[PDB]
Amino acid sequence: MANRMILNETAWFGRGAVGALTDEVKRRGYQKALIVTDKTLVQCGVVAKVTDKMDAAGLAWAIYDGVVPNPTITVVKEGLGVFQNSGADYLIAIGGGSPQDTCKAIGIISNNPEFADVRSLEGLSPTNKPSVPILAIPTTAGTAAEVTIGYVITDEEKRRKFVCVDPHDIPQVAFIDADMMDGMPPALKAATGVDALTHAIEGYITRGAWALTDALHIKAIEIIAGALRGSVAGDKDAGEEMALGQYVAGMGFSNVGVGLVHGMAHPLGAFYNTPHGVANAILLPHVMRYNADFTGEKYRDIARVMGVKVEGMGLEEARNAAVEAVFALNRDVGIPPHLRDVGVRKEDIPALAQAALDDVCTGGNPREATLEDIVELYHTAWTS
Amino acid sequence: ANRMILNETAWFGRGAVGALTDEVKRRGYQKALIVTDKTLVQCGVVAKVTDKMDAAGLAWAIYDGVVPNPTITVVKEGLGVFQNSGADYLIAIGGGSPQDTCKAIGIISNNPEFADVRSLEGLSPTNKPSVPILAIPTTAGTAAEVTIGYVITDEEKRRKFVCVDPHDIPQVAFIDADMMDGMPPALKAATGVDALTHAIEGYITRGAWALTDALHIKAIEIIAGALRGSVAGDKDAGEEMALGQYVAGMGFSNVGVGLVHGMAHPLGAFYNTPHGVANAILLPHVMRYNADFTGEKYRDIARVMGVKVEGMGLEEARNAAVEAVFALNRDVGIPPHLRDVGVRKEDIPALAQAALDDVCTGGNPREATLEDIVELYHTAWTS
Ligand SMILES: Nc1ncnc2c1ncn2[C@@H]1O[C@H](COP(=O)(O)OP(=O)(O)OC[C@H]2O[C@@H](O)[C@H](O)[C@@H]2O)[C@@H](O)[C@H]1O
Ligand SMILES: Nc1ncnc2c1ncn2[C@@H]1O[C@H](COP(=O)(O)OP(=O)(O)OC[C@H]2O[C@@H](O)[C@H](O)[C@@H]2O)[C@@H](O)[C@H]1O
Ligand SMILES: COc1ccc(CC(N)=O)cc1OC
Ligand SMILES: COc1ccc(CC(N)=O)cc1OC
Ligand SMILES: [Fe+3]
Ligand SMILES: [Fe+3]
Repeated sequence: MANRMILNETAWFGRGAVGALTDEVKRRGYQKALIVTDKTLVQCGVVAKVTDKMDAAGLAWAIYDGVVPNPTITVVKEGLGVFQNSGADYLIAIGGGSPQDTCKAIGIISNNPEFADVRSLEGLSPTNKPSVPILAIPTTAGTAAEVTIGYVITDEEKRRKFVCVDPHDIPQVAFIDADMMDGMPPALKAATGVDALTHAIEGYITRGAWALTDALHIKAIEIIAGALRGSVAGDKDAGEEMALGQYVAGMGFSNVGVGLVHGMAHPLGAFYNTPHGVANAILLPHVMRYNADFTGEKYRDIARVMGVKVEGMGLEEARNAAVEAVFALNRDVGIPPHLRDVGVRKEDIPALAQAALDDVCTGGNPREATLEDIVELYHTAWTS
Repeated sequence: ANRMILNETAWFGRGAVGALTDEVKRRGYQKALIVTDKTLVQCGVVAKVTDKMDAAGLAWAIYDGVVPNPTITVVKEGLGVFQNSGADYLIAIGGGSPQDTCKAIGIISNNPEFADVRSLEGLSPTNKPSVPILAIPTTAGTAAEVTIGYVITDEEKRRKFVCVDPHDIPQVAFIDADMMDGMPPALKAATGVDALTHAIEGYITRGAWALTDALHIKAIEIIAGALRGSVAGDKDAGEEMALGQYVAGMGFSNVGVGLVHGMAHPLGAFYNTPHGVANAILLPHVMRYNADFTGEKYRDIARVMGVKVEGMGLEEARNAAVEAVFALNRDVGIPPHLRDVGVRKEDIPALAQAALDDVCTGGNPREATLEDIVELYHTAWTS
């Protein structure tokens, strides 16, 4: 009956926020960092924005940049290997979900060595010790990996993404700095932006929802719906709004759950390596329609903060307005409307529906999802 | 760039103290010193926690010497008990007074150079985190469980001083209306308007930004909605108040308050006035004073406080916001004038000077002069 909230003890918000990291490291007396990132962020000079400030304050660092989209067991093991031979006593996550989730796995397994197979971390990880201290710097807007107690690792052998949930993995400090995010191509702003929206909407209507998370989620929907078109077009101010809104969504959904969008999205990541945000975006409006009659008054709120005039609308009419508002936003930021558009195969749907039913996220969905329900949703989402 | 310090872990709702035994075992702590006051031992509130700790086999000693507006003496005495207790962590059970006493003890224990206590004033230059604190509020009230601030009374200099330190943040908060139900109506009323003050002052403070604005406006809405119900003794309203007071804490701790708290602290020092009653009497008068320096923010306050602001000009809505606060104060049975609770006309000059010097006053959106604070005390005083 009582509800738990895990949050960052310390976080810095706004352009220039990464400038606070050298001070926070010195006040905690940490000796050497392993920075967990990917190739693109080294090559575009984003990592250098941090390693330059660390050089100027005389703080030692090694780099692991082997992280691929939808990080694998292989990538976790390889990164853990580098951390142990680096002599580091803390971690700095620089990137979107992929590096930040890779970083959490490494930080957990280092101080809980019985999980070295990594796949045994799935579900409520029964870890005894806190993670290696993590300092988190997101470069997408965003997975909110910096504030959530969750991370998603791809099992190549079993061809599935598995969710690990553990209060021990919470970063010590987050640095939410739109300066780190500006380099996102439009399509990445669009995808990660609707991933943030999905978190906010799924979180708002999830079974575990209560007053505090409702307050956070509805605020994040308002910020994201307001700013995402601006940000994809390349507006400085909208990009900062998105940086905050994606985080506020994290503060909610981490603590209560999401639903069938994330459940149906994870198999698409496993099977095709589909960007998490694109899969969520295509699925979100179809799953909202499916969930509609099981969400009380909450679609009125979604539609209103998304710019629709809901006064004088009936409950069912407002529920349609909320779904149409999400279709419209997807059209406007250039996310295709059908799963076949991103190479999902008609024949896989049975195996996809089964993976979706078994995914941790699906138990939070407000309408109780059957195998045949998920099959029909994939089909409706696949073509017209 | 703006910083947010929050609880890493907190539990919300009736029964939330049921999670403590689990949280202590997962952190491997051996023995607690519970910091509380006599009333909370006598009303069986402390026993609700020590019973659950007995059943899980977790050791505890108790310090119950905390008085309202905790003193340097009380901090020193409590620190003495903690060192001779063999405890390795702290459990705060009470409102601001025990929770603030507990933070001082936890800080000074691991930063022994502050044993005089009064050297903690301002941004405490502490090197080491506090002794781990687990916080259980029994008032709907100070948000001591989530803020990086604590207020200690200096008897010798006759002033309350604010200590601000990220090292004092509790590890876990337990926000449990079950622990709060035993508040007499007048205590629910006072601590409830202290929460409102935090929310309103925090909303309009100089350091305010989007995230704290979002928290504060939600807390104003919850408190304005629930406080009448809670004081009358409604179970559900008491839980709403328990959440709303906390959400206010998540904001103001990180950005600041203003001239209400600045003017309230001297009234605590001079007369031992309950913090919530002083804030309540002052709040509407300081809002009127601040009105012309708060942009559009009083529209928002008035709207979430149940006023229809759509047809209203800016100045008309600013008045509606102030009248909404007067009405709520009247309704929960708070005396409406400072003279009613024994504030003396002759002290106002010394009161105004203490207010000008208080840390809280630098956050106020309108820059306050000595003469301004003098005039505010006078207008707040009249029978
Ligand atoms: N600022 C940036 N500028 C340009 N490219 C960037 C930037 N930040 C990241 N990228 C690139 O975007 C691509 C996607 O990066 P991810 O980290 O995979 O993206 P994100 O959506 O943040 O994370 C998805 C991952 O997180 C999990 O929640 C989810 O299930 C999935 O595993 C990569 O090529 C990465 O290098
Ligand atoms: N649940 C309760 N049931 C009964 N009595 C209670 C309860 N909670 C508190 N009390 C009693 O109410 C009185 C006031 O307690 P405080 O802790 O002083 O109340 P609060 O308003 O929470 O604390 C204010 C303090 O915090 C600082 O911010 C402020 O400067 C001031 O020192 C005391 O006698 C205390 O025992
Ligand atoms: C169960 O809640 C979660 C579901 C999915 C994720 C990964 C993500 N960012 O989408 C994290 C979670 O938090 C515990
Ligand atoms: C300067 O900020 C503060 C002003 C007042 C207090 C005490 C209170 N809660 O009434 C705490 C503060 O810091 C968190
Ligand atoms: Fe996601
Ligand atoms: Fe206060």
